[PDB]
Amino acid sequence: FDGGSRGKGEHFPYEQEIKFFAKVVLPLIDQYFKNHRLYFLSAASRPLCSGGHASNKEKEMVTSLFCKLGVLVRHRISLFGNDATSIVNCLHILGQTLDARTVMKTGLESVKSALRAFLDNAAEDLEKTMENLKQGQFTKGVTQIINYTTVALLPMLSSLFEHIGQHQFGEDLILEDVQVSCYRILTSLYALGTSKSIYVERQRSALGECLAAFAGAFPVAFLETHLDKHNIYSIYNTKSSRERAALSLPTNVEDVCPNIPSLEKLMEEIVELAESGIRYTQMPHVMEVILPMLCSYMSRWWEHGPENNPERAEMCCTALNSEHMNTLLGNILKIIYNNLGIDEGAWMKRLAVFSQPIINKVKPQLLKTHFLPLMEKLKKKAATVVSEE
Repeated sequence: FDGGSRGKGEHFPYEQEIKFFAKVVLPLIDQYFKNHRLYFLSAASRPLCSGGHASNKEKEMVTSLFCKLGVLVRHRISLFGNDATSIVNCLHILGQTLDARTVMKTGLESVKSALRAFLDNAAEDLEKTMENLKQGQFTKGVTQIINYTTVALLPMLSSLFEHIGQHQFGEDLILEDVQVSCYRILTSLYALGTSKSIYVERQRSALGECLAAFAGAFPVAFLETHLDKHNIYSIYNTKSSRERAALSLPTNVEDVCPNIPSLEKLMEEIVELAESGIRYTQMPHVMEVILPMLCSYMSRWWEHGPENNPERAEMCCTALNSEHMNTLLGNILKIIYNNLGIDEGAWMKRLAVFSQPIINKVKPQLLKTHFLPLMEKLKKKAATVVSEE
C-alpha cells in the first residue's frame, strides 16, 4: 500500500483486512498483555507464585512481535488512520511485557538481531531529527519524521528504558554495539535538550522523561569517566583495542561523549544556578532536564557507590556520597523556594515525582530540619497550586 497509496487506488483491495487489523488486532494486543503482563514477565524469579510462568520461546516470540510492531509504526503515523496512538499504547505495554534476560541468555539469533536493529533504528532516527532541527528551522519528509519521533519514538523509548532500568535488565541486554547505539542516543537527547530551538521548547518535557529513563537504564557510568576502567561491563573493556579501532568509535572514554559534562562539573553548575535562583525562562534547560538527569543517575548508581558496599570499596565504578545527595536535594528544594513565588508552574509537579526516589533514599534524621523548611516554604503561599512534598 506504500506503492498503491499515491495511485488512484486509495481504496485498497485489502482495505477490509487493514480495517479488521486496526479495529481488532491492536486492541486485543493491548488487553491480553495488560491482563497477563505478569505472566510473561514471570520467569521463575518469584512473580506468579501460583505457577505456570511463560516459556522462554513464548518470551522470545513476544519480543519479536514487539520489534515488528515498532517496524510497522516506523514513519507511518500519518498512514495509520489516527490509530497511531493505539500502536503507541501497544508498544508501550509490550515493552513492559518484554523479558530481556531470558531472551539474551537463551534466544533466537534472528529475534536478537531484530531487537538490536530496532534499537539502532531508533538511534539513527533520533540522530536525523537532531541534524535537521539544527541545520534548518525551515519547515514534508523532515516534518513527518520529526512528528513521528515526538509522537511515538520518544514515549516508546522512554517506556522501554524505564522498564529495563526498574527490572535491571540493562547490564545484560545492552553489551555489544547496542551500547554504541545508545551512546549515540544519549548524545542525541542531551543535545536536543540543551538546544534553544523554539520548536523543541514545545516538546521539551517528553525529552526530559525519555532521557531520564535512559539515564536510569544505562549500565555504564557515563558522567564519571575518570574511573570507568573499574567497570567490567564497559564497552572499552569488553570490546578491547583491536575491535574498538575497528568500530567507528573515538577510542577515548572522555571523547565518546564530548558535549555532556562530568558529574562534578554539573554539580558546580547546579550549585551556581542554585545561588542564582533565576526565573524559569532564563535557563529552563538545566532545571527541567539535567536536574531529573542527575536525580535519576544518582538514584541508579547509589547502590554501586562505595559507601553502599564498604567491602570492596574504591574498586567501584563510580563514587556516590550521601553528602552529594544531600547537596543535590538542597539545590532542588532551595531553587524551588526561589522560584515558587514566581508564578509557579507544572515543571515542579514533574520535578517532585522525579525527585521522589532520592527523597526516599535520604535518611529521616536528614528529613528533619530539611523538609520542615520545605513545609514552611509551602505554607508561605496562602493558596499553593504546586504542592511540593
